[PDB]
Amino acid sequence: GVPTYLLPGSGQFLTTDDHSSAPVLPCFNPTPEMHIPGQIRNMLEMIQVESMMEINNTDGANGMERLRVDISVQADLDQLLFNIPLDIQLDGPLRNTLVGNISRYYTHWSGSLEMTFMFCGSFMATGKLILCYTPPGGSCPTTRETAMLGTHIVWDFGLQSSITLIIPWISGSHYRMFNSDAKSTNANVGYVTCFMQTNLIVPSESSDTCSLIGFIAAKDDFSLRLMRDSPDIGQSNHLHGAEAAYQ
Amino acid sequence: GVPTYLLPGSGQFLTTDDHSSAPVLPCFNPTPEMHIPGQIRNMLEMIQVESMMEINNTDGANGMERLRVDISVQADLDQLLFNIPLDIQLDGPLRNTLVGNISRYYTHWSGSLEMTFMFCGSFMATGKLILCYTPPGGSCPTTRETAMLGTHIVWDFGLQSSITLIIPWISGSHYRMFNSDAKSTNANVGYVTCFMQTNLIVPSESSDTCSLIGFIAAKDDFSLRLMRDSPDIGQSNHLHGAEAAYQ
Amino acid sequence: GVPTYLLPGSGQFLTTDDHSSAPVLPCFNPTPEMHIPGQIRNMLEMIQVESMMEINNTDGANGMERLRVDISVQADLDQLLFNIPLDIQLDGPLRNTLVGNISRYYTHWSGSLEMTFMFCGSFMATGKLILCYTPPGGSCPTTRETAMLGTHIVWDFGLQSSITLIIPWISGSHYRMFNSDAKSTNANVGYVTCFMQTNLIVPSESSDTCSLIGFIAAKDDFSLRLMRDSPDIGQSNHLHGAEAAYQ
Amino acid sequence: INFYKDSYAASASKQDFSQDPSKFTEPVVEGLKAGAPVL
Amino acid sequence: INFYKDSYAASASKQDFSQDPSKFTEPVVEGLKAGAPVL
Amino acid sequence: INFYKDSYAASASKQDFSQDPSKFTEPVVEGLKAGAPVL
Amino acid sequence: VESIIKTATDTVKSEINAELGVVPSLNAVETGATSNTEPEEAIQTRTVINQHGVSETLVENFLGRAALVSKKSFEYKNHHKNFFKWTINTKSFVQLRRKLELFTYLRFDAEITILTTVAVNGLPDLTLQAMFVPTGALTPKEQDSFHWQSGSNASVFFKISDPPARMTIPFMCINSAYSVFYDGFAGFEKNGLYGINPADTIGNLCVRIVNEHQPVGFTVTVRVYMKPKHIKAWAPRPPRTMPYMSIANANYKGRDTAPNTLNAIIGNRASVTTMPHNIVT
Amino acid sequence: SDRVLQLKLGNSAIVTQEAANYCCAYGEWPNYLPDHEAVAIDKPTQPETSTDRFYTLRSVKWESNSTGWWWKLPDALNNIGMFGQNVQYHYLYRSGFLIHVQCNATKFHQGALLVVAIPEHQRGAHDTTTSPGFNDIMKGERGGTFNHPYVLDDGTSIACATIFPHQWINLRTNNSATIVLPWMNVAPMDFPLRHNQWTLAVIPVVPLGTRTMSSVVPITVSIAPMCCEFNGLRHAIT
Ligand SMILES: CCCCCCCCCC(=O)O
Repeated sequence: GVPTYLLPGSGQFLTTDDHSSAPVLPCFNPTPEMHIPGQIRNMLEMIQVESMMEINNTDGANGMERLRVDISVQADLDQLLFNIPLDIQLDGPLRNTLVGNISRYYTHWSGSLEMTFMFCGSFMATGKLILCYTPPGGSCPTTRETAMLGTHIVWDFGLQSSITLIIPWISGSHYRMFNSDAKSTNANVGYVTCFMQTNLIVPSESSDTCSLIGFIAAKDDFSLRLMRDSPDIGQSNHLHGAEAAYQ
Repeated sequence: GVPTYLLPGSGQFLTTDDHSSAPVLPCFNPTPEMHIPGQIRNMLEMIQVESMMEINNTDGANGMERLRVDISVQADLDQLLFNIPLDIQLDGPLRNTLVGNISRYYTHWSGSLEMTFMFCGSFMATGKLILCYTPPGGSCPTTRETAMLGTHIVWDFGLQSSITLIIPWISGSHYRMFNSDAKSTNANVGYVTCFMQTNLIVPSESSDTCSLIGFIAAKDDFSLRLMRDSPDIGQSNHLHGAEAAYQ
Repeated sequence: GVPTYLLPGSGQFLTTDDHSSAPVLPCFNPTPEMHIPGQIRNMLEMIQVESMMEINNTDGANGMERLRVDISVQADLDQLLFNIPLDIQLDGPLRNTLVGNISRYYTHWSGSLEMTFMFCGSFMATGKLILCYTPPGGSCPTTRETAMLGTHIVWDFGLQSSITLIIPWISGSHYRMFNSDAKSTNANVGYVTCFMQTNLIVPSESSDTCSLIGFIAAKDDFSLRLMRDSPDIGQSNHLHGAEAAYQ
Repeated sequence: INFYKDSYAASASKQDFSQDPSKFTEPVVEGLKAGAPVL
Repeated sequence: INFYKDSYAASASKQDFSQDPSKFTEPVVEGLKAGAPVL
Repeated sequence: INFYKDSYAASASKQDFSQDPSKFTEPVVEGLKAGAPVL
Repeated sequence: VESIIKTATDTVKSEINAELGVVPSLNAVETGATSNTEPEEAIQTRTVINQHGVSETLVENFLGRAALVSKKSFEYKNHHKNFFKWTINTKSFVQLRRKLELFTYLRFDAEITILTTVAVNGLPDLTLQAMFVPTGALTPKEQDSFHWQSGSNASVFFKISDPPARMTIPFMCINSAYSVFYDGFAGFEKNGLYGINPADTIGNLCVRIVNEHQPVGFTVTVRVYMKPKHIKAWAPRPPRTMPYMSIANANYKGRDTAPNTLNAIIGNRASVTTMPHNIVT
Repeated sequence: SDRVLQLKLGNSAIVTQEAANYCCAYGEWPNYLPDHEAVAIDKPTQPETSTDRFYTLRSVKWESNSTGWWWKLPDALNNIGMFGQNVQYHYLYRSGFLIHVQCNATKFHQGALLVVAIPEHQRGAHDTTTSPGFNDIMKGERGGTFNHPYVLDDGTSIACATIFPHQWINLRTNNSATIVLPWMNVAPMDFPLRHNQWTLAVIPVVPLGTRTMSSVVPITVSIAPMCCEFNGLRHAIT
């Protein structure tokens, strides 16, 4: 026979192993394949679709009210309207999005993100806003004069209802980590803030409070690594009917 | 030597495995092969032979009486004569047939079936019948006007004694399952009903009650999958003589 | 299947074995390589860099004072200034050097060594010294007339501040061993001694005591064999925080 | 690949796709034509 | 190399790098040009 | 021979005999000639 | 539109832009298309040759992991009397379930691994039998019934001292793919079960200890893991947010308090201008 | 240019002067069942114009506190016109769908509706382990209403619903949404009375609002089956 010897690792069951194994039903002929719409081959395809950010995650906002940010006609100038924590590992507005949910099944990420906002006020409502992305290092800006120094886009409401703010991949290291320490140098992405560039201006018969819906998605320069179990689901008991499957 | 490692599954005994194994009698010379009539290579060959359906599976019908359906001269018009449950998993007229018995050693099936009926009345007896196959979805038809809307064949008694009703494979899915729930959408085949198209008419000296023998078989577009133990045989004790084999 | 048989050694875990093993993270894409200054591929590259010998390893000399040898203006002739034990296995001036530290992770060595001395007196100070390497066999020389018979270099202080004494590989056997018995014929390298060739002579305003810094390194004809754990580090308890890694 | 010297020791032979149902379905001396009256 | 006779017994197939994100990101009948107004 | 699909699973690579001690021993901008006075 | 992608896309350097009629940063979310604004059009970029791989997100790898699908403990002693029956399903353990539910349809073969452990109420090296009983077949009623003779059903015999048993179940749906979700009823009448496609019915896994009972009792636990392979997936879906309630449906209730409460999926912050983990220097 | 559109099928046509291009689900287009994917062997009936045409359902009113509406296909049309008759007389059916959702207001109104076509939208019930019943699912032409649109009545989320074929009706921008749906199933054909391939959901993510004269603002749905095929003829399960 062939002289052999067993190596360490012999007999183990590694859940991520990749080997062939005995077919339970020999000569089984699987059902012929049929074309089906919407085939997905890489999860990166899914995270490139923009989904709604829960920006209004505040007490008093219930259900869908949490998915839109209301802006009103201002009495003062250069007013701060809202900011968005760029936390993906820690809970925040970006967590329950396609990019957020899928990324959380991984530990490392790299690539540009894009935030698109759709103005949902009336046709007669006008306005200009400034959306800013502030690379990490300091405290979140609270004045337009400061936020304006970072990456930004000045948005004019009009026929084209939506604007896109690109959050370019600006990192020292190739990848960032979904680390539990939000202030870690290998995790903090910076901030996104929104201020009035001019003001929301509407006529008497148009509503004076209008909503914005913010979306986010990854660009095709995105990449995820180190698969892990997602912190978004768990169980402490048997689900109803689980035990009955044995009866 | 060669460095190796054992994989999960090592040492197991899978009853459906396929490997070579040590010859008990080295240099043994098996008896030369001889041609023998009737070789069968695929079980599908066997189920294409038609066999008798036990249509008269009713109390009062004993033995062979259960294998024939008696039809009489009617006094009323468009009369329902009999119907046939197309149950193969559940007990019924089709269960103890070549196609039924062999199919029950499997779980999935696909293909057309054919039912042939031979009129066994006297030569002087005449008549026309209508055999109908009703695809699933509703209740079994009880009137000819309703049954007639499905797949059917109008049969005229004569020199050629038998008629064939094709039960074409009409299914949404590629295969159907021999599921214990007869009303399941993946199992119910529909119904077969038989009505007088005209009437059985015979002279005074011919018997006024005649028998039909119904047969069923699979066509060559048939296919079976997922082998399982048949529910048609079982034992709760040792057979006589089994233990004596050890004495 | 393939007939096989397990050999002695099967199932063992040899810390120096070399085999492939199951990847924990399938399809993982490591970070792209980037050029980084100072790549080292063979430890022999490291020991060719000269480092400071702790020649003044005496009571009363603290810290950096142990890394320099002070020489003074002499009143007598042909004076012995200092000697250097060539012990690498046993503690001594050569132990905490690049060549010494790395070599101690091995058991066998072969090759030439080089000792370089830099005179750090003032510019107005002059002098001539003689550095001698005495192959093994006898007692360390204590007079210049005796030391002078071995390998040596007469050093004249001047513009070029440093002199090199080559300790050529002179051994009967191909390699020597870092044996705990310093007087063993397979370990003792001999001695290095330093005497005044003339005298250290300085003017009134120059300091009358000057320091020398001695360095040592291996040449490229060096070679080390038989890896072993270094005697230079050890632990008798858990390090602070080690157990906390489990909390 | 059978490493034993006796061929009967080999693994199963699941490659015989030949069939002839007619020896069971049409064992009649005279072939029956498609739609032509059998009798 | 799969030594079993049934192909479905083989190890995983991690070599399909084909993608078409547009079926999810741009399922619009009229292609949207780079900087040209979408509407 | 690595039978795993990921190259990082392979056995050790003990064949890189390239060296350049000078990056540590002679990192001086001007090469020092054999016997010529260094200064 | 389809193409082979092995690494993340590169970035090309971009210059200043001041063109009338060209507004790449403006979009119309109403069309249903995701913004096509490129980084190069939003800001001035440099050239970057991106070598980052994308293989770890291949669907085959994402779903290609052995996950727990069944766990059952029973007493092995003189009398579940030394055996059990499990109606196969992939909805009992939430980690695997949530991942499979990120897709509408899935086609794959399944590698099954069976791990057995024992504890005394030394340890005996028992022999177990796991028999696959397909739909419509009879299931065993006793540790010793005739059913275990397994004349046609596939059975695997393994010892507790051997590595976990393993075998592959082929893609066996009567359709071209399994229906992870099914917006319909399993029968022709109106009382059938909703959300359960009959087509995806596998059957029962019957496991018994082959050995007759010992003088003392033991607790035996059988864990079954499943790893999909040769995967094809269609129509991705919104990830589950509310805790699961039943293996038979998508019923929901939500946690008692955020996060993942029916009223609020994301935890609250003081206001829309409050930055949670603000860097204080 | 991509704001005006005319859809014409059979004896029906629809025009909109405020469209937002239109969506072709997963970049596909409806088509008849090819011979290499067919299963049922009986010759199918392809009625064409009598079934492949626009059927307009009863409208619904968009109110300040509306939670959203849904219609399942083919259920919503299983009892309408010749499409309904073919569905009742045949065990099997197959078809794509052209969906057109309509809603207009004034330049003084604001509001945004997510119009999404969800494949296999299996509903969940709220705060109970009992599965939804037949009458909770089969609403027919009237359609249903969302109880908790925030989680799409299935424990997931509307925030990520954009992963499905969709468009939006943002009053300030457009007054209609159009989605073309191809046959979506794991089988080439299906029994129309017990399974719904698609669910059309219309949800007001941004509520209807204005300070001008209040008027009833309806939302109307028009659906045209496409490339209809039917097999397994018998009596009607009317
Ligand atoms: C442990 C045997 C698993 C067989 C394959 C089951 C596929 C279930 C797919 C689903 O509906 O989520």
